[PDB]
Amino acid sequence: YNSTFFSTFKCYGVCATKLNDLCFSNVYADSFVVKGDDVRQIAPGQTGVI
Amino acid sequence: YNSTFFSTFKCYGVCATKLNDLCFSNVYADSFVVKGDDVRQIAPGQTGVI
Ligand SMILES: CCCCC/C=C\C/C=C\CCCCCCCC(=O)O
Ligand SMILES: CCCCC/C=C\C/C=C\CCCCCCCC(=O)O
Ligand SMILES: *[C@@H]1O[C@H](CO)[C@@H](O)[C@H](O)[C@H]1NC(C)=O
Ligand SMILES: *[C@@H]1O[C@H](CO)[C@@H](O)[C@H](O)[C@H]1NC(C)=O
Repeated sequence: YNSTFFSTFKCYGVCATKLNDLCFSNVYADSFVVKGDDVRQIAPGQTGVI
Repeated sequence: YNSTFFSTFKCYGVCATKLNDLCFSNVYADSFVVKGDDVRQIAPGQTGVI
């Protein structure tokens, strides 16, 4: 909360206000770099080049 | 996919992933120019000058 600030943060299947009260089973992190217009394509139902 | 890139692309009444599987009846294209803050008003159920 003092260092890193996110322009997009969106959660699917779970309320964002309850992430502090849960425990998670199989956690994986995928990393990549896109341009600014292509961030809207990282979503469950989407079309486009990405 | 090599030339034109869209800042917004949103579809209503259909999932975007199925546009390659369908065939469309009465296609019309409406063209105009707005400013950056007025793009959010091209949606059903909006208020604003546009
Ligand atoms: C020029 C008129 C085309 C009429 C097509 C009619 C129905 C098909 C609907 C949508 C597909 C074409 C729209 C462009 C979508 C760009 C997708 C992308 O690149 O991210
Ligand atoms: C200080 C006045 C308080 C008014 C609140 C009273 C009722 C609320 C109903 C509508 C408020 C709309 C606020 C302006 C919206 C601008 C719409 C636009 O142009 O895109
Ligand atoms: C948060 O960042 C500032 C930046 O210098 C730092 O001084 C502060 O100690 C940090 N907070 C904590 C709890 O470490
Ligand atoms: C896409 O655009 C580039 C731009 O130089 C071009 O070289 C390439 O041939 C285009 N793709 C196709 C399939 O024509």
